[PDB]
Amino acid sequence: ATPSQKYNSRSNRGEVVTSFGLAQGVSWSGRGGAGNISLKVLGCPEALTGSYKSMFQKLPDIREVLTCKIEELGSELKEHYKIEAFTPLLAPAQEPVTLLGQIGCDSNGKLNNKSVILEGDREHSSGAQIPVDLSELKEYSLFPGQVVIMEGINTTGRKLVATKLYEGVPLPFYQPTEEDADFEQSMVLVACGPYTTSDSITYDPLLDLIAVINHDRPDVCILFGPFLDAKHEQVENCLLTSPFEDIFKQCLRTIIEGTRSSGSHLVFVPSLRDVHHEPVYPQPPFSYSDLSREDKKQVQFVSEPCSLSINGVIFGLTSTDLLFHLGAEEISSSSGTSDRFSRILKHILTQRSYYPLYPPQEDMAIDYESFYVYAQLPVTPDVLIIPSELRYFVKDVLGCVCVNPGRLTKGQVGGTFARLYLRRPAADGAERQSPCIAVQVVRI
Amino acid sequence: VQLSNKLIMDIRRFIKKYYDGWLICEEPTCRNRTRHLPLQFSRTGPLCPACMKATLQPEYSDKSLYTQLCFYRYIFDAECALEKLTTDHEKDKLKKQFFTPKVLQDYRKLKNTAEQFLSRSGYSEVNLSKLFA
Ligand SMILES: [Zn+2]
Repeated sequence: ATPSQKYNSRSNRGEVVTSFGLAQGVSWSGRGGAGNISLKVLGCPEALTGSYKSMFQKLPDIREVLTCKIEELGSELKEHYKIEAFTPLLAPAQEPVTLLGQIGCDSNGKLNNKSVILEGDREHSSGAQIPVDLSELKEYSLFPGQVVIMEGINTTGRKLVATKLYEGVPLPFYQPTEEDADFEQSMVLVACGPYTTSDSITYDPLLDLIAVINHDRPDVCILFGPFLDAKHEQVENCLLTSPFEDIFKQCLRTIIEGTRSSGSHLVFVPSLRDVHHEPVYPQPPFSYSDLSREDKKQVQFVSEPCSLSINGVIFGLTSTDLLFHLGAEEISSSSGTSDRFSRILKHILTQRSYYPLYPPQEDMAIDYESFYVYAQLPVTPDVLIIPSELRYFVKDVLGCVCVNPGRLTKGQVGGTFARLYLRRPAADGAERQSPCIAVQVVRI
Repeated sequence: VQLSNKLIMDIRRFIKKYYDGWLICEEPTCRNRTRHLPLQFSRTGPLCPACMKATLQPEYSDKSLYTQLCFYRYIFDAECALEKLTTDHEKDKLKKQFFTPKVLQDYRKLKNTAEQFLSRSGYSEVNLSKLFA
């Protein structure tokens, strides 16, 4: 009765909340399943094929993963900046020297400029830690887990005073092939969970999302979690009469028989809030066997996170609220006129990983053994899809279009989804040319 | 359905607790509890950052997690619960009075709910390459 009343009582459906690129009207519509559509997994061994390996972490095994994460980025930045050599943290030096390490905190509280420490690599500093002083630094932006090269003075061997901080160097963009330049207009619709209001189980946001999909006739439909939110009050009260395993089947078949007429490809990517699935980051692709021959050609299961090439465009698909992972525990030197979401996006793009944060917050499980092999950037993705609880925004950072449509439903107030245009322009030109000219985030 | 669902929440809570990564100092005087894993390692393992002479130990060892999972598997494993009886007559009496094929199917459903987590992700797998090479 009272549940889902607020969702039905709103009458402000239709208006666009933000747009990026070129001005477009309301009649967004494509050819659907017509033409050639290429959805290929690219990068490392593809998005991990099996479920996983184990939940048993040998303590002396995470150290090698951390060492590789530090050393690869350090060596790449050394080659880029043409630095002669690095210096150990514990080696005193009156002359200015360059240090290689990772930013971290010396306590369990919120990181501040006074408590920033640098933890060195095992090859050079043998895993030492020294506090750093940022007073003599003009501009900086530091979060725990960031791998940078720090220029400074360390005279007493117990504190390093900054003089200059090197900027992160992102990996070069993907090189388009001649085959990718012969394709036509492509549409990518993106929606993120939850798909219901925070007090009802009618799944009406899912229903009218399916209706919007049917009316739009898009080409690709990327659906992020949580399809079954781990914070929904009825989930933890075990008041339901059906197992979440079966709740998964009805949620799947809802979209399956709702989007048959549209004919658009479906890419379902799980989220860490999926209570029914394995709580491991990265998360394996979903398992589902009740798929017909027609459905298998339209339904594709992709793990989380992953880098998927859609029509020759590398979309970075991740369900973690990485913006809230990073910006909530990051410090900066300028606060008057500075763009926050852009600097977190740049930091994400420059650290060459899907989750640079080390350590993470209290509640999220990561298995470090496969973190090194399934959470890195093969190439810099052309479009980033990063849902967040914060405000929706589409911005161009480092020549890359990052899209944050947010949640489809936000408690008792509606959220937003996004739709993106993509084509491949002429290969010749001024090098960088964003394939995704137009993005439009509209509230459901 | 409710029993399996509650088992699901309980096992999720346990696995998240394990992956929390809490470490405790072995020294009774220190009792240092930190979430950040230091890179200063001793022969036994990690070295406490508060006191310089001690070894940090995981708060929730893998043995505890495996024992808890085995306990959850065993409390709903009627197959090994029926063979534990020393007399076949009592086993048959208990099987034919309540352990109907539907009851056995429900017990096997709980056992398979546990076995889905116990099947691929594990601890019972021993890599020979790491052991020899
Ligand atoms: Zn101690």
